[PDB]
Parts: sequence; C-alpha cells; structure tokens
Amino acid sequence: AHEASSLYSEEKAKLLREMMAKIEDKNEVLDQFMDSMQLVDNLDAYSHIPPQLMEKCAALSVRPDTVRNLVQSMQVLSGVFTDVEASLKDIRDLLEEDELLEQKFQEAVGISITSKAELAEVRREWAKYMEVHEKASFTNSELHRAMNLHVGNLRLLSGPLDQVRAALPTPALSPEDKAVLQNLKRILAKVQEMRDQRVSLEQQLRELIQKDDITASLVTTDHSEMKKLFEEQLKKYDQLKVYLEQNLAAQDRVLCALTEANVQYAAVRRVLSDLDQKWNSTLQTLVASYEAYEDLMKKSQEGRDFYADLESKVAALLERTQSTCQAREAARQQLLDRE
Amino acid sequence: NIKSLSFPKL
Repeated sequence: AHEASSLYSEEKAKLLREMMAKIEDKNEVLDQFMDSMQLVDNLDAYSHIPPQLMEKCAALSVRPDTVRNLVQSMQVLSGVFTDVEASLKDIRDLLEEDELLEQKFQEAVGISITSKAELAEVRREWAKYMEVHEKASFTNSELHRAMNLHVGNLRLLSGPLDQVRAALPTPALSPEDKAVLQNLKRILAKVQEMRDQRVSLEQQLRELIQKDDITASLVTTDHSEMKKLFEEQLKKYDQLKVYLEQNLAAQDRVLCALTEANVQYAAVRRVLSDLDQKWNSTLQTLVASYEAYEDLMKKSQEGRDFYADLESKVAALLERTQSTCQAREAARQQLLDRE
Repeated sequence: NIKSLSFPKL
C-alpha cells in the first residue's frame, strides 16, 4: 500500500523531469539564437530634442541676445587689441626716431643725464609691455578662432526650437524597410509570447502535480483505488504536455522565420546604425558648442579686463614717451644753435 | 582646449 503510492510519486517525478529536460534544451537553442542575433521601435526618439539640450536652449534665452552680445563683446576685445598694438608701435617709432637724432647729434659735435635715464626707463617699460602683449597674442587669437568655430551652433541653439530639431538627422526608410522592421517586430512578439506560454504551461503542470500531492496524500487515503486514481491524474498531465509539446515544436518554424528576417534586416540595421552614429555626432557638437559658450563668456571677460588694464598702461607710457622725446629735441635745438 | 587659455598678470 505504502509502496504503490511511492511508485506513483517516482512516475510523477520522472515525467516531470523529462518535461524539464525538453524545455531546457529548447530554451538553450532559443537563447543562443537570440544572443547571437542581438535584437527597437524607438525611431520617433530621433525626432525629439533631448531634455538636456532643451535646458541649454532655454538658458540661452533667459538673457535676450546673449550670443549676439558675446559676439559683439569679442569684437570690442578684438578692437582694443589692435589699439594696444598700435600704441605700442607709436612708442617704438618715437624711441627709434629719438635714438636716430641722438646719434646724428653726437656726431655733429663732441647731454642730460636726467632725460637719458628717463628715456632708458621708457625703453625698459616698453619692452615689458611688448612681452606681455605678444604673450597674450596667441591667447587672443585662439579665443577668436574658438568663437568663430562655435558661433553657428550657438546661433542655432538660440533660435527657435524647431530649427534645432531640424538640424538632427531623421530616419528616411522606404516602405520596404518599414515592412522589414514590422515583420521583424512581429516575429519577436511571437517569440516572447512563446516564451510566456512556455513558462505558464510549465507552472500549470507543476501546480497540477503539487495539488495532487496535497490532495491524494496530505488529507485523503486510498486502498486498491490507486490504479484508477493515478490514471485520472495522468490524463490531466498528458493534456498539458500536449500543449507544451506543441509549444516546443513551434519553436523550430519560428527560428527559421526569425533568422530569415534577420538576413533582410542586415541592410536596415547598418542604415539605422549609421543614423544613430550621425545623430549622436551632431548632438555632441551642439553640446560642445554650449560648453564653449560658457568658457567664452569667462575668457572674454578676462581678456577685456586684461587689455583694458594694459591699454591704460600703454596709453600712459605713450604720454611719457612723447614728452621725454620732445624735451630731448628742444635741448638739441638750443645747444646746436649756440654753436 | 579653450578652457586652459590664460591671460597674463599685471
């Protein structure tokens, strides 16, 4: 009696173990093909502006014409650069003309230590501002090349949002390629439903066996009726195994369809991959142009402050220069006259 | 690149 119920639990455990084997095999095959093919419909996302880029566009509009004012400010900085260079050139011309006249004067006859020493300080101070100016020349030049490099995107990011979205590349798929996408998406849907019903059918079979072990064991008790009762339960198990076997057999036709669709998808796959590469490429130049905009605001301010301080010094040195050179010439006028 | 552009000190 106790051995008949034990022989039936072994028969139930065996058929359940054969079931779990056929499922693991079919899943192993199925998983290898999915992993090997690597396979979606988020094509509308290309038509959207990423939220992080919209926050940057809105930042260029909280202050009206910030890109225009940055461009103008760069032109002002470029203006005071050439002004400094020209005043430094004026001081040079005065020192060169004075040194020429002094050589001619010392030849025509056989001076003043005070003006000579002031003229030497002007020369020293001039070369100081020449070294600082030429040092900041490469910096000023690179600042303007960077401005020119990014101003077109900064104008784009400042304009209306629809032109920003128009700068991004969109998919241009023919009706044939959409069909290849739809067919591929339809088969993948069938694969997932096959996976779901497989998990479901196995659970039902496991629960049918579990409920039979709660019933004809944990509460009730039989006698010689174990022969017919085991046939009743076994009929229920076999009907579910029929559905499960249909599910397993169906996998072979589905894999053939999926691998065939994957061959048609190969041209579309590369087109869409190049579109994603291009989309993130243009997006990153817009991000980089916004990053350069912050750095340009900072360095444009540093440059205008530097060259304003430097223009003031060079303008003041030009005053000392023309005063010293004029006085030194008046001295040569007086001396060479009384000769 | 342009972040490391420094103007001289006076």
